[PDB]
Amino acid sequence: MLIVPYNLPLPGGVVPRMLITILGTVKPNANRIALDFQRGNDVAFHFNPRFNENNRRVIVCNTKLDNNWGREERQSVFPFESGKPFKIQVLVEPDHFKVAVNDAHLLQYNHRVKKLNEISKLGISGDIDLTSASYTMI
Ligand SMILES: CO[C@@H]1O[C@H](CO)[C@H](O)[C@H](OC(=O)c2ccc(C)cc2)[C@@H]1OC(=O)c1ccc(F)cc1[N+](=O)[O-]
Ligand SMILES: [Cl-]
Repeated sequence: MLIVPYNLPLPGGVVPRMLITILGTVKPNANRIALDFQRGNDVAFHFNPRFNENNRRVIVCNTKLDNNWGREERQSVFPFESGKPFKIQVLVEPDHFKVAVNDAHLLQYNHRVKKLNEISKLGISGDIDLTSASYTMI
């Protein structure tokens, strides 16, 4: 297993048609997972499955600019289960990140950070065993 938190460099940033694939297994009794697409210290796209927010499961997405979190986007569809292997695919498209989990479309997140070619790292953290993190141009 990869060491978590894990930093995957994204050389020259992201671009439409870049597909990022994360394979891992949720820990038993997980509380949270995060994918952070970073532009330096800014987080262009935070994808945050929360396993227990007031005894509900939700995905929170947001952007962090100059150390401040913005307006959350929430998705109640929650495909992750404690103990189970998952695949997250993040396809960069011209206006959004498009996320599929286990081959099913989950959500899209509109680009708030405009300089896609400066979003040069993906941080992967939280309550998983991380199997692999990779990208390809489709
Ligand atoms: C106001 O709270 C923040 O909201 C931000 C989004 O607007 C971020 O999600 C930030 O997340 C982390 O800092 C974070 C996320 C994942 C990891 C592995 C490490 C760090 C933080 O969330 C929690 O503290 C939070 C609040 C209530 C919750 F039930 C669950 C969470 N949470 O998952 O962090
Ligand atoms: Cl920008």
